[PDB]
Amino acid sequence: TNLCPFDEVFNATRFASVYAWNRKRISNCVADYSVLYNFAPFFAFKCYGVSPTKLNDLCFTNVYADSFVIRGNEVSQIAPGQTGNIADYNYKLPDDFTGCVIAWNSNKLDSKVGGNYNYLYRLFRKSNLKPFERDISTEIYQAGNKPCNGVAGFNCYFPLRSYGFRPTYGVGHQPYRVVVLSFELLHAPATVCGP
Amino acid sequence: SLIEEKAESFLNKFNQEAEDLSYQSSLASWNYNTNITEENAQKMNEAAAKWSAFYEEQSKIAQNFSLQEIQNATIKRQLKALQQSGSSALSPDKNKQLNTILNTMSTIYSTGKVCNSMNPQECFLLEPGLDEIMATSTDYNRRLWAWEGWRAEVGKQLRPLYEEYVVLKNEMARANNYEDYGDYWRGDYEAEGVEGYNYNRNQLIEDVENTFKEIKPLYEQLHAYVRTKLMEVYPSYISPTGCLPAHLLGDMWGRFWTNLYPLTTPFLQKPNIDVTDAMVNQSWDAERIFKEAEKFFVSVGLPQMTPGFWTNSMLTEPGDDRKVVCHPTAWDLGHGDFRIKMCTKVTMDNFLTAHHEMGHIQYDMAYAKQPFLLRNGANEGFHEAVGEIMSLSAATPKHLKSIGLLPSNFQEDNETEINFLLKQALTIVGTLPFTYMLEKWRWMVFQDKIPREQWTKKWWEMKREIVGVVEPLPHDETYCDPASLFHVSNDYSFIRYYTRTIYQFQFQEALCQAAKHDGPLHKCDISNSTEAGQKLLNMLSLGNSGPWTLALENVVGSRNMDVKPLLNYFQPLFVWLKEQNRNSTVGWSTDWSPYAD
Ligand SMILES: *[C@@H]1O[C@H](CO)[C@@H](O)[C@H](O)[C@H]1NC(C)=O
Ligand SMILES: [Zn+2]
Repeated sequence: TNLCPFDEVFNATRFASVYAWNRKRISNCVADYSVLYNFAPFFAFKCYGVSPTKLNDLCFTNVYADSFVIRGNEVSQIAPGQTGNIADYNYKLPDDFTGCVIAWNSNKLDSKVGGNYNYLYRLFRKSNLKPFERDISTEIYQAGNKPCNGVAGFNCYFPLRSYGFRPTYGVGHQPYRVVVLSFELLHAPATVCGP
Repeated sequence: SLIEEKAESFLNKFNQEAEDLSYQSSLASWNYNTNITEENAQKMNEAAAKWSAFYEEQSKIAQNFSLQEIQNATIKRQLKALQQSGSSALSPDKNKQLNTILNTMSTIYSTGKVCNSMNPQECFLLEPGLDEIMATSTDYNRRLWAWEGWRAEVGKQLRPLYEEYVVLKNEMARANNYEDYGDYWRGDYEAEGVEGYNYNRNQLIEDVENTFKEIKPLYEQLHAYVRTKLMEVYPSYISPTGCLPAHLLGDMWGRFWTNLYPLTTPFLQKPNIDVTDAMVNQSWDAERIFKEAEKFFVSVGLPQMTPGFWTNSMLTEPGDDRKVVCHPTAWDLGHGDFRIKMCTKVTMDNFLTAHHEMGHIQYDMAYAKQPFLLRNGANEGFHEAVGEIMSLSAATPKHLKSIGLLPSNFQEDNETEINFLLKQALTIVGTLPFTYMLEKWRWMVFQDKIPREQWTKKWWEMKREIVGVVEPLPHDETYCDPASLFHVSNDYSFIRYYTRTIYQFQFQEALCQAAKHDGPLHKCDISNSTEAGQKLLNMLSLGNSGPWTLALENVVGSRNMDVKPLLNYFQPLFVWLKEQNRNSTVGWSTDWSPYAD
């Protein structure tokens, strides 16, 4: 057998920021759901378009794993058909989504006394993001008629901002890790199957 | 339109920066308070400096947006709150002069010393010796000379400074488009917004006046009961048909009348209710008091404490090589962190104080979801009103029976109820008119109404007219009596106590009638009532977003304050006082003077 690698997505030391999430494609391997239940808490485990109960009979062509780190309050915004900051400027899911969203706490590893300022999120954008689209541009935002001309100031702002987690914040502001599994069945031989 | 988006973006950036900056400053402050060290004080200083500078810069830059152009009913309030930082709208020289004089007044009040005529070696300070001698003494002469020395030392050094502080404060207020400084203080209570709940500053005086007209009939009766009793200790001095001496009220300024209790207690046969012996026998712990308080708070449906509350907050004295200033406080450091600091001891007073602080924490948790600039109370007195009503509900005898400290077969006696009501009256009704009169005097002096050369005479004329306190010695115009109080010398407002006293009894009556209770109002509990918790939480979560009139209508159902609940609360005491005072007279005359022959 050739087991699908559900280790780099669930045991990785470092996770990327929201505005540049990590995408991994997997095919032609053996998928097992027992490895998925590797962590006891599973604060959020929500599945759309598939049976949450054990269903390995269905075989798909491609499986996509999208990983990032968000706050506790924004976990409810990773859903099909939601409005907000993260769901409108950072990461958007379509209405025909068929997959599963998993979110679990990571305070013990992503919190420092001084503050972890590596994680970032985008705050200003001209137009809402299309589904499954990422933006990594860092031009200076311009909300005014006067041209900004490449310098911050009045009515000129820098898009990206930092979280800065600490290990005494509340449960709602603690760092959480989110992984989304998407299943795609294109016109191709079936590759991903069960044991 | 085009400006709404700009205002929204500016507010978003301001909130994003302000949350982190305020959390850093508050964390540094708590770190200093937990352990006193020069390093902690320094770190607190640089923590506060950056916050002040950023706030000043944001307030300066926020004025570029016109108020009338925008309309959102939520952005306008935030921008108005941010722009109202005109304390810097003065020329720098006047700013330095005002800061220097404020520092000088505060320091000279802190370092005040009074020495004895017989021997200049002792020179008693305020905290070590003056308070205790003013609280638990009996000799007339010692109180008289201590009072006179304190008043002289304070006034002769504080009058000229206050005379110039007033002018600079008036200039500062006028630089911010205000009539005077009294308007600046009264601008906290102004509520503008949806139609029907509009509140103007100028009404705040008139309403207060009306309230006083319903407190006088009860207060006078109390003034009788003390007076006769005060003639037992001091036979020759106090006259039946006159007022009361200033230094015989049991306190340095006569603000509270609690210390008169051992001399004016009605019944000496049985003591009050103290369950400290039950706690000692039952082997209670500091954590148990807070657990019981949390259980009481949960019993009405309010959310329980966070799992960081027990781990982070300190609830017991360290008892080792650590230095902590002892004062019960509730800290809302931001970013969903809440703490209480308290030198907990096994005694009923600490139990009630824990209830008060937990009420503060519950309110802070309740209004957390609002934006940063509106993350405060509706007015000044709401926090303390909530704390007081929680303490009053927690201190009842039936609650103590339910806990188990008191025996099940209890025979409550009416005399104990009368004693408790007398203590509560001495705590509240004794201090209400003093607050009213001091606030009125300050309001009149700021409005350029009372002349510069008739300050003390008018002060004592009002003191003899309203409260009924007569000076034992005559004071020349060089003295400055009002400067002897902490709030006057340190530039704090004073009407918040009056407003909180009015509000707390309305809240108590509303929660009691929502809790399906009948009978006397001083035996009521809000416990085991989800309706009362829902009614309270419907208001506790509004915060500063809307006018306080809407919140008050949500709680009690009235647009304005009322004083009838206090009278309903104290009705049995009023009846007993009228019953006892048939022989004596009611009221005082302004003709008496003790030093006059
Ligand atoms: C995988 O997760 C657990 C965490 O305790 C542990 O086996 C190890 O630290 C992680 N990494 C591996 C096995 O490479
Ligand atoms: Zn308090």
